[PDB]
Amino acid sequence: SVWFLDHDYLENMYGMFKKVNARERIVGWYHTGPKLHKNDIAINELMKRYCPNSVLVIIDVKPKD
Amino acid sequence: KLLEHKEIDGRLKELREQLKELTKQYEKSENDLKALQSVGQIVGEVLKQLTEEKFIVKATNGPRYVVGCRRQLDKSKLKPGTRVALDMTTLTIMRYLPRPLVYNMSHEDPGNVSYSEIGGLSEQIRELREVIELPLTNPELFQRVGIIPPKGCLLYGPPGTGKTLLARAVASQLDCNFLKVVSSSIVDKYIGESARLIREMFNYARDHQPCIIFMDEIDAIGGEIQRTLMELLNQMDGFDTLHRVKMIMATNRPDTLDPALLRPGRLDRKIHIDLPNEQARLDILKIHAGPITKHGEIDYEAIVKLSDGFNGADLRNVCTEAGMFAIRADHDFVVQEDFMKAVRKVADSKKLESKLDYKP
Ligand SMILES: Nc1ncnc2c1ncn2[C@@H]1O[C@H](COP(=O)(O)OP(=O)(O)O)[C@@H](O)[C@H]1O
Repeated sequence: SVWFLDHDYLENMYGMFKKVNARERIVGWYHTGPKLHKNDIAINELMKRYCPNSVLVIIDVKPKD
Repeated sequence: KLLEHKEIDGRLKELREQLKELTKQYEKSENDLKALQSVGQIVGEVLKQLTEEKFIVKATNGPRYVVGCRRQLDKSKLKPGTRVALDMTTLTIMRYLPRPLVYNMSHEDPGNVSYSEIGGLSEQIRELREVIELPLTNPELFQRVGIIPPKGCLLYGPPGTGKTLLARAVASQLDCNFLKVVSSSIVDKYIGESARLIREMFNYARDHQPCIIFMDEIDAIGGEIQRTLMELLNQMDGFDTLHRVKMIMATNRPDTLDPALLRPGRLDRKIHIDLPNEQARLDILKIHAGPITKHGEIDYEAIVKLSDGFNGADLRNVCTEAGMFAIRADHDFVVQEDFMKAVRKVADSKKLESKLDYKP
Protein backbone atom coordinates (compact mmCIF):
# COMPACT_ATOMS: atom_id res chain seq x y z
CA SER A 1 0.00 0.00 0.00
CA VAL A 2 3.04 2.34 0.00
CA TRP A 3 2.53 3.96 -3.39
CA PHE A 4 2.26 7.37 -5.03
CA LEU A 5 0.47 8.28 -8.25
CA ASP A 6 0.44 12.04 -8.72
CA HIS A 7 -2.88 13.88 -8.70
CA ASP A 8 -1.87 17.26 -10.13
CA TYR A 9 0.24 15.55 -12.80
CA LEU A 10 -2.81 13.66 -14.05
CA GLU A 11 -4.91 16.84 -13.88
CA ASN A 12 -2.59 19.01 -15.97
CA MET A 13 -1.64 16.28 -18.45
CA TYR A 14 -5.39 16.10 -19.06
CA GLY A 15 -5.46 19.89 -19.26
CA MET A 16 -2.80 19.81 -21.98
CA PHE A 17 -4.43 16.92 -23.85
CA LYS A 18 -7.89 18.52 -23.74
CA LYS A 19 -6.38 21.76 -25.02
CA VAL A 20 -4.83 19.78 -27.88
CA ASN A 21 -7.94 17.60 -28.34
CA ALA A 22 -11.05 18.06 -26.20
CA ARG A 23 -12.78 14.93 -27.54
CA GLU A 24 -10.53 12.71 -25.39
CA ARG A 25 -11.98 12.03 -21.93
CA ILE A 26 -10.40 10.19 -19.02
CA VAL A 27 -11.82 6.68 -19.32
CA GLY A 28 -9.35 4.58 -17.35
CA TRP A 29 -5.74 3.76 -16.58
CA TYR A 30 -3.10 1.20 -17.51
CA HIS A 31 -0.20 -0.66 -15.94
CA THR A 32 2.30 -2.96 -17.64
CA GLY A 33 2.33 -5.53 -14.84
CA PRO A 34 1.27 -8.97 -16.08
CA LYS A 35 -0.76 -9.45 -12.87
CA LEU A 36 -2.70 -6.86 -10.92
CA HIS A 37 -1.30 -6.11 -7.48
CA LYS A 38 -3.08 -5.78 -4.16
CA ASN A 39 -2.42 -2.05 -4.59
CA ASP A 40 -4.44 -1.52 -7.78
CA ILE A 41 -7.76 -1.07 -5.94
CA ALA A 42 -6.64 2.30 -4.57
CA ILE A 43 -5.47 3.52 -7.98
CA ASN A 44 -8.75 2.41 -9.54
CA GLU A 45 -10.71 4.32 -6.90
CA LEU A 46 -8.51 7.35 -7.56
CA MET A 47 -9.32 7.05 -11.27
CA LYS A 48 -13.02 6.63 -10.44
CA ARG A 49 -12.73 9.99 -8.68
CA TYR A 50 -11.98 11.35 -12.17
CA CYS A 51 -14.35 9.01 -14.05
CA PRO A 52 -17.12 7.02 -12.30
CA ASN A 53 -17.08 4.30 -14.98
CA SER A 54 -13.30 3.94 -14.98
CA VAL A 55 -11.89 0.78 -16.58
CA LEU A 56 -8.27 -0.27 -16.09
CA VAL A 57 -6.48 -1.95 -19.00
CA ILE A 58 -3.58 -4.29 -18.30
CA ILE A 59 -1.12 -4.22 -21.21
CA ASP A 60 1.55 -6.92 -20.92
CA VAL A 61 4.31 -5.18 -22.87
CA LYS A 62 7.01 -7.68 -21.86
CA PRO A 63 5.33 -10.88 -23.16
CA LYS A 64 4.46 -11.43 -26.81
CA ASP A 65 2.24 -14.46 -27.16
CA LYS B 1 -21.21 40.16 17.87
CA LEU B 2 -23.95 38.11 16.22
CA LEU B 3 -24.99 40.93 13.88
CA GLU B 4 -21.44 41.48 12.59
CA HIS B 5 -21.01 37.75 11.97
CA LYS B 6 -24.35 37.67 10.14
CA GLU B 7 -23.27 40.64 7.99
CA ILE B 8 -19.99 38.97 7.05
CA ASP B 9 -21.89 35.73 6.40
CA GLY B 10 -24.22 37.58 4.03
CA ARG B 11 -21.29 39.14 2.18
CA LEU B 12 -19.77 35.65 2.07
CA LYS B 13 -22.99 34.29 0.56
CA GLU B 14 -22.89 37.02 -2.10
CA LEU B 15 -19.26 36.17 -2.89
CA ARG B 16 -20.11 32.45 -3.10
CA GLU B 17 -22.95 33.16 -5.53
CA GLN B 18 -20.53 35.24 -7.61
CA LEU B 19 -18.14 32.28 -7.57
CA LYS B 20 -20.94 29.99 -8.78
CA GLU B 21 -21.64 32.43 -11.62
CA LEU B 22 -17.92 32.28 -12.44
CA THR B 23 -18.23 28.48 -12.42
CA LYS B 24 -21.00 28.68 -15.03
CA GLN B 25 -18.93 31.12 -17.10
CA TYR B 26 -15.83 28.91 -17.01
CA GLU B 27 -17.82 25.82 -17.97
CA LYS B 28 -19.29 27.74 -20.91
CA SER B 29 -15.80 28.89 -21.93
CA GLU B 30 -14.46 25.33 -21.77
CA ASN B 31 -17.47 24.16 -23.79
CA ASP B 32 -16.69 26.71 -26.50
CA LEU B 33 -13.04 25.62 -26.43
CA LYS B 34 -14.24 22.06 -27.05
CA ALA B 35 -16.49 23.40 -29.82
CA LEU B 36 -13.47 25.02 -31.50
CA GLN B 37 -11.95 21.62 -32.27
CA SER B 38 -15.08 20.73 -34.26
CA VAL B 39 -15.01 21.06 -38.05
CA GLY B 40 -17.96 21.63 -40.36
CA GLN B 41 -19.27 19.04 -42.78
CA ILE B 42 -20.38 19.49 -46.39
CA VAL B 43 -24.10 19.20 -47.14
CA GLY B 44 -24.89 16.70 -49.89
CA GLU B 45 -27.73 14.88 -51.61
CA VAL B 46 -27.85 11.10 -52.08
CA LEU B 47 -28.58 10.48 -55.76
CA LYS B 48 -28.42 6.68 -55.71
CA GLN B 49 -27.59 3.73 -53.46
CA LEU B 50 -24.72 1.76 -54.99
CA THR B 51 -24.11 -1.06 -52.49
CA GLU B 52 -24.58 -1.73 -48.77
CA GLU B 53 -21.54 0.50 -48.16
CA LYS B 54 -21.25 2.70 -51.29
CA PHE B 55 -23.34 5.81 -51.98
CA ILE B 56 -23.33 8.50 -54.66
CA VAL B 57 -23.61 11.95 -53.08
CA LYS B 58 -23.51 15.31 -54.84
CA ALA B 59 -22.59 18.42 -52.88
CA THR B 60 -25.10 21.26 -52.91
CA ASN B 61 -22.76 23.38 -55.07
CA GLY B 62 -20.07 20.87 -55.98
CA PRO B 63 -19.28 17.63 -57.80
CA ARG B 64 -20.61 14.18 -56.97
CA TYR B 65 -18.50 11.59 -55.15
CA VAL B 66 -18.75 7.88 -54.44
CA VAL B 67 -18.46 7.66 -50.65
CA GLY B 68 -19.28 5.33 -47.78
CA CYS B 69 -21.37 5.64 -44.66
CA ARG B 70 -19.60 6.45 -41.40
CA ARG B 71 -20.71 3.36 -39.44
CA GLN B 72 -23.47 3.84 -36.85
CA LEU B 73 -26.10 5.05 -39.30
CA ASP B 74 -29.38 3.64 -40.58
CA LYS B 75 -28.89 2.90 -44.28
CA SER B 76 -32.69 2.81 -44.49
CA LYS B 77 -32.68 6.54 -43.71
CA LEU B 78 -30.22 7.03 -46.60
CA LYS B 79 -32.59 6.94 -49.57
CA PRO B 80 -32.29 8.70 -52.95
CA GLY B 81 -33.40 12.24 -52.11
CA THR B 82 -32.20 12.68 -48.50
CA ARG B 83 -29.95 15.47 -47.24
CA VAL B 84 -26.79 14.18 -45.55
CA ALA B 85 -23.60 15.61 -44.03
CA LEU B 86 -20.42 14.36 -45.69
CA ASP B 87 -17.17 14.65 -43.80
CA MET B 88 -15.06 17.21 -45.61
CA THR B 89 -11.89 15.08 -45.83
CA THR B 90 -12.86 11.41 -46.18
CA LEU B 91 -16.23 12.39 -47.75
CA THR B 92 -17.89 9.73 -45.59
CA ILE B 93 -21.56 10.30 -44.74
CA MET B 94 -21.37 11.35 -41.09
CA ARG B 95 -25.11 11.94 -40.63
CA TYR B 96 -28.35 12.70 -42.45
CA LEU B 97 -30.39 15.89 -42.27
CA PRO B 98 -34.09 16.67 -42.70
CA ARG B 99 -35.14 18.33 -45.94
CA PRO B 100 -37.70 29.72 -52.34
CA LEU B 101 -37.76 27.02 -55.06
CA VAL B 102 -40.54 26.85 -57.66
CA TYR B 103 -42.94 25.62 -54.95
CA ASN B 104 -42.60 29.14 -53.52
CA MET B 105 -45.79 29.68 -55.50
CA SER B 106 -47.52 26.32 -55.13
CA HIS B 107 -49.01 26.14 -51.64
CA GLU B 108 -52.00 28.52 -51.29
CA ASP B 109 -53.17 26.87 -48.08
CA PRO B 110 -56.90 27.28 -47.33
CA GLY B 111 -56.54 29.15 -44.06
CA ASN B 112 -59.18 29.07 -41.34
CA VAL B 113 -62.12 29.85 -43.65
CA SER B 114 -65.18 28.07 -42.25
CA TYR B 115 -68.86 27.63 -43.09
CA SER B 116 -69.92 30.70 -41.11
CA GLU B 117 -67.90 33.09 -43.29
CA ILE B 118 -69.61 31.90 -46.48
CA GLY B 119 -73.18 33.18 -46.75
CA GLY B 120 -76.01 32.22 -49.06
CA LEU B 121 -74.55 29.02 -50.52
CA SER B 122 -76.64 26.47 -48.61
CA GLU B 123 -77.57 24.39 -51.66
CA GLN B 124 -74.05 24.84 -53.03
CA ILE B 125 -72.54 23.80 -49.68
CA ARG B 126 -74.76 20.72 -49.61
CA GLU B 127 -73.63 19.90 -53.15
CA LEU B 128 -69.97 20.17 -52.13
CA ARG B 129 -70.61 17.90 -49.16
CA GLU B 130 -72.49 15.28 -51.20
CA VAL B 131 -69.72 15.34 -53.83
CA ILE B 132 -66.56 15.47 -51.72
CA GLU B 133 -67.22 14.25 -48.16
CA LEU B 134 -67.72 10.64 -49.27
CA PRO B 135 -64.23 10.38 -50.88
CA LEU B 136 -62.81 11.95 -47.71
CA THR B 137 -64.91 10.54 -44.87
CA ASN B 138 -66.01 7.19 -46.34
CA PRO B 139 -63.81 6.03 -49.24
CA GLU B 140 -64.81 2.46 -48.35
CA LEU B 141 -68.39 2.91 -49.60
CA PHE B 142 -67.02 3.14 -53.15
CA GLN B 143 -65.40 -0.26 -52.63
CA ARG B 144 -68.69 -1.46 -51.13
CA VAL B 145 -70.43 -0.61 -54.40
CA GLY B 146 -67.25 -1.27 -56.41
CA ILE B 147 -66.47 1.93 -58.35
CA ILE B 148 -63.50 4.30 -58.64
CA PRO B 149 -64.12 7.57 -56.76
CA PRO B 150 -65.33 10.52 -58.84
CA LYS B 151 -62.40 12.83 -59.61
CA GLY B 152 -63.64 15.66 -61.83
CA CYS B 153 -66.15 17.88 -60.04
CA LEU B 154 -66.71 21.21 -61.82
CA LEU B 155 -67.97 24.04 -59.61
CA TYR B 156 -68.39 26.32 -62.60
CA GLY B 157 -69.59 29.87 -61.99
CA PRO B 158 -68.61 33.54 -61.88
CA PRO B 159 -65.26 34.30 -60.22
CA GLY B 160 -65.13 36.20 -56.97
CA THR B 161 -68.33 34.53 -55.74
CA GLY B 162 -66.65 32.26 -53.18
CA LYS B 163 -65.63 29.10 -55.04
CA THR B 164 -62.30 28.84 -53.23
CA LEU B 165 -64.15 30.09 -50.15
CA LEU B 166 -66.48 27.10 -50.37
CA ALA B 167 -63.49 24.79 -50.88
CA ARG B 168 -61.66 26.25 -47.86
CA ALA B 169 -64.85 26.00 -45.80
CA VAL B 170 -65.30 22.29 -46.50
CA ALA B 171 -61.55 21.73 -46.07
CA SER B 172 -61.67 23.31 -42.60
CA GLN B 173 -64.77 21.22 -41.90
CA LEU B 174 -62.61 18.13 -42.50
CA ASP B 175 -59.36 19.95 -41.48
CA CYS B 176 -57.77 18.60 -44.67
CA ASN B 177 -54.86 20.48 -46.23
CA PHE B 178 -56.33 22.28 -49.25
CA LEU B 179 -53.43 22.57 -51.71
CA LYS B 180 -54.83 24.95 -54.30
CA VAL B 181 -52.69 24.83 -57.43
CA VAL B 182 -50.56 27.93 -58.04
CA SER B 183 -49.15 26.46 -61.27
CA SER B 184 -45.52 26.31 -60.13
CA SER B 185 -44.61 22.80 -58.94
CA ILE B 186 -48.03 21.64 -60.20
CA VAL B 187 -48.19 22.75 -63.85
CA ASP B 188 -48.92 19.76 -66.07
CA LYS B 189 -50.53 20.80 -69.34
CA TYR B 190 -48.14 23.75 -69.74
CA ILE B 191 -46.33 22.82 -72.94
CA GLY B 192 -42.94 24.22 -71.95
CA GLU B 193 -41.94 20.88 -70.43
CA SER B 194 -43.69 17.55 -70.98
CA ALA B 195 -42.84 14.98 -68.30
CA ARG B 196 -40.91 16.90 -65.63
CA LEU B 197 -44.04 18.99 -65.14
CA ILE B 198 -46.02 15.75 -64.82
CA ARG B 199 -43.56 14.61 -62.15
CA GLU B 200 -43.95 17.85 -60.23
CA MET B 201 -47.77 17.68 -60.49
CA PHE B 202 -47.85 14.18 -59.07
CA ASN B 203 -45.07 14.20 -56.49
CA TYR B 204 -45.59 17.66 -54.97
CA ALA B 205 -49.26 17.02 -54.17
CA ARG B 206 -50.92 13.69 -53.20
CA ASP B 207 -47.62 11.97 -52.33
CA HIS B 208 -45.97 14.62 -50.14
CA GLN B 209 -49.07 16.65 -49.24
CA PRO B 210 -51.97 14.25 -48.54
CA CYS B 211 -54.84 15.36 -50.79
CA ILE B 212 -57.33 18.14 -51.65
CA ILE B 213 -56.27 19.96 -54.83
CA PHE B 214 -57.52 22.83 -57.00
CA MET B 215 -56.30 24.70 -60.08
CA ASP B 216 -55.47 28.26 -61.15
CA GLU B 217 -56.44 30.05 -64.36
CA ILE B 218 -59.87 28.74 -63.58
CA ASP B 219 -61.22 29.06 -67.15
CA ALA B 220 -58.00 28.65 -69.16
CA ILE B 221 -57.82 24.89 -69.70
CA GLY B 222 -61.57 24.28 -69.38
CA GLY B 223 -62.25 26.11 -72.63
CA GLU B 224 -51.45 24.12 -81.01
CA ILE B 225 -54.61 24.71 -78.98
CA GLN B 226 -56.01 21.34 -80.07
CA ARG B 227 -52.74 19.63 -79.11
CA THR B 228 -52.90 21.52 -75.82
CA LEU B 229 -56.34 20.00 -75.26
CA MET B 230 -55.10 16.48 -76.05
CA GLU B 231 -52.23 16.93 -73.60
CA LEU B 232 -54.72 18.15 -70.98
CA LEU B 233 -56.80 15.02 -71.56
CA ASN B 234 -53.67 12.90 -71.16
CA GLN B 235 -52.83 14.73 -67.93
CA MET B 236 -56.28 14.34 -66.39
CA ASP B 237 -57.67 11.17 -68.03
CA GLY B 238 -57.45 8.61 -65.22
CA PHE B 239 -54.95 8.15 -62.41
CA ASP B 240 -54.47 5.81 -59.47
CA THR B 241 -57.03 6.47 -56.74
CA LEU B 242 -54.50 5.67 -54.00
CA HIS B 243 -53.11 9.16 -54.65
CA ARG B 244 -55.64 11.98 -54.94
CA VAL B 245 -55.30 14.58 -57.71
CA LYS B 246 -58.98 15.55 -57.40
CA MET B 247 -59.50 18.27 -60.01
CA ILE B 248 -62.14 20.49 -58.43
CA MET B 249 -62.38 23.12 -61.18
CA ALA B 250 -64.55 26.24 -61.00
CA THR B 251 -64.40 27.66 -64.53
CA ASN B 252 -65.95 31.11 -64.85
CA ARG B 253 -68.17 30.46 -67.88
CA PRO B 254 -70.23 27.57 -69.31
CA ASP B 255 -69.34 28.19 -72.95
CA THR B 256 -65.68 27.57 -72.03
CA LEU B 257 -66.26 23.82 -72.05
CA ASP B 258 -65.95 21.01 -74.59
CA PRO B 259 -67.53 17.53 -74.74
CA ALA B 260 -64.06 15.94 -74.40
CA LEU B 261 -64.23 16.49 -70.62
CA LEU B 262 -67.90 15.66 -69.94
CA ARG B 263 -67.06 11.97 -69.48
CA PRO B 264 -67.36 10.86 -65.83
CA GLY B 265 -64.02 10.29 -64.15
CA ARG B 266 -62.77 13.18 -66.27
CA LEU B 267 -65.34 15.78 -65.16
CA ASP B 268 -68.28 14.04 -63.48
CA ARG B 269 -69.91 16.64 -61.23
CA LYS B 270 -71.17 19.97 -62.59
CA ILE B 271 -71.90 21.99 -59.44
CA HIS B 272 -73.53 25.19 -60.72
CA ILE B 273 -73.37 28.54 -58.93
CA ASP B 274 -75.43 31.39 -60.39
CA LEU B 275 -75.57 35.12 -59.73
CA PRO B 276 -75.71 35.64 -55.95
CA ASN B 277 -79.23 35.88 -54.55
CA GLU B 278 -80.46 39.09 -52.94
CA GLN B 279 -80.81 37.31 -49.59
CA ALA B 280 -77.50 35.55 -50.25
CA ARG B 281 -75.91 38.92 -50.97
CA LEU B 282 -77.55 40.18 -47.76
CA ASP B 283 -75.86 37.43 -45.75
CA ILE B 284 -72.54 38.23 -47.44
CA LEU B 285 -72.94 41.87 -46.38
CA LYS B 286 -73.67 40.70 -42.84
CA ILE B 287 -70.58 38.50 -42.53
CA HIS B 288 -68.24 40.94 -44.29
CA ALA B 289 -69.46 43.96 -42.30
CA GLY B 290 -69.12 41.95 -39.10
CA PRO B 291 -65.49 43.07 -38.66
CA ILE B 292 -66.13 46.76 -39.42
CA THR B 293 -67.03 48.86 -36.38
CA LYS B 294 -70.68 49.58 -37.22
CA HIS B 295 -72.20 51.62 -34.41
CA GLY B 296 -75.90 52.39 -34.76
CA GLU B 297 -78.69 50.75 -36.71
CA ILE B 298 -77.82 49.22 -40.09
CA ASP B 299 -80.70 48.41 -42.46
CA TYR B 300 -78.84 46.08 -44.80
CA GLU B 301 -81.90 45.44 -46.99
CA ALA B 302 -81.70 49.00 -48.34
CA ILE B 303 -78.11 48.39 -49.45
CA VAL B 304 -79.32 45.04 -50.82
CA LYS B 305 -81.77 46.90 -53.07
CA LEU B 306 -78.99 48.28 -55.31
CA SER B 307 -76.51 45.38 -54.99
CA ASP B 308 -77.79 43.46 -58.03
CA GLY B 309 -75.26 41.83 -60.34
CA PHE B 310 -72.44 41.82 -57.78
CA ASN B 311 -70.03 39.19 -56.50
CA GLY B 312 -68.58 38.49 -53.07
CA ALA B 313 -65.38 40.42 -53.75
CA ASP B 314 -67.53 43.41 -54.68
CA LEU B 315 -69.20 43.16 -51.28
CA ARG B 316 -65.81 42.86 -49.57
CA ASN B 317 -64.51 46.07 -51.10
CA VAL B 318 -67.86 47.67 -50.26
CA CYS B 319 -67.01 47.02 -46.61
CA THR B 320 -63.38 48.07 -47.14
CA GLU B 321 -64.42 51.38 -48.71
CA ALA B 322 -66.95 51.84 -45.92
CA GLY B 323 -63.95 51.83 -43.61
CA MET B 324 -62.04 54.03 -46.06
CA PHE B 325 -64.64 56.80 -46.13
CA ALA B 326 -65.11 56.43 -42.37
CA ILE B 327 -61.41 57.29 -42.15
CA ARG B 328 -61.83 60.11 -44.69
CA ALA B 329 -64.68 61.72 -42.71
CA ASP B 330 -63.40 60.68 -39.24
CA HIS B 331 -66.13 58.27 -38.12
CA ASP B 332 -65.33 55.35 -35.85
CA PHE B 333 -68.89 54.25 -36.73
CA VAL B 334 -70.51 53.31 -40.02
CA VAL B 335 -74.29 53.41 -40.51
CA GLN B 336 -76.74 52.38 -43.22
CA GLU B 337 -77.84 55.99 -43.78
CA ASP B 338 -74.78 56.36 -46.01
CA PHE B 339 -74.75 52.68 -47.00
CA MET B 340 -77.66 53.86 -49.16
CA LYS B 341 -75.67 56.45 -51.10
CA ALA B 342 -72.67 54.13 -51.37
CA VAL B 343 -74.82 51.42 -52.96
CA ARG B 344 -76.25 54.22 -55.10
CA LYS B 345 -72.76 54.75 -56.52
CA VAL B 346 -71.30 51.24 -56.90
CA ALA B 347 -72.74 50.43 -60.35
CA ASP B 348 -71.12 51.70 -63.57
CA SER B 349 -68.97 50.50 -66.49
CA LYS B 350 -66.22 49.08 -64.28
CA LYS B 351 -69.02 48.46 -61.74
CA LEU B 352 -68.08 51.92 -60.34
CA GLU B 353 -67.03 50.16 -57.11
CA SER B 354 -64.67 52.51 -55.25
CA LYS B 355 -66.76 55.55 -56.28
CA LEU B 356 -69.43 54.44 -53.79
CA ASP B 357 -67.47 56.63 -51.35
CA TYR B 358 -69.98 58.04 -48.85
CA LYS B 359 -70.73 55.15 -46.50
CA PRO B 360 -70.26 55.94 -42.79
N1 LIG C 1 -70.46 33.67 -49.51
C1 LIG C 1 -69.51 34.59 -49.21
N2 LIG C 1 -69.39 35.11 -47.97
C2 LIG C 1 -68.45 36.02 -47.68
N3 LIG C 1 -67.56 36.50 -48.57
C3 LIG C 1 -67.57 36.07 -49.85
C4 LIG C 1 -68.57 35.07 -50.25
N4 LIG C 1 -68.36 34.81 -51.55
C5 LIG C 1 -67.32 35.58 -51.95
N5 LIG C 1 -66.84 36.33 -50.94
C6 LIG C 1 -65.71 37.28 -51.08
O1 LIG C 1 -65.42 37.40 -52.47
C7 LIG C 1 -64.13 36.89 -52.79
C8 LIG C 1 -64.33 35.57 -53.51
O2 LIG C 1 -63.28 35.27 -54.42
P1 LIG C 1 -63.23 33.81 -55.09
O3 LIG C 1 -64.63 33.40 -55.46
O4 LIG C 1 -62.42 32.91 -54.17
O5 LIG C 1 -62.41 34.07 -56.44
P2 LIG C 1 -61.69 32.85 -57.21
O6 LIG C 1 -62.65 31.70 -57.01
O7 LIG C 1 -61.59 33.31 -58.64
O8 LIG C 1 -60.37 32.71 -56.51
C9 LIG C 1 -63.38 36.71 -51.48
O9 LIG C 1 -62.44 37.77 -51.30
C10 LIG C 1 -64.44 36.76 -50.40
O10 LIG C 1 -64.04 37.66 -49.36
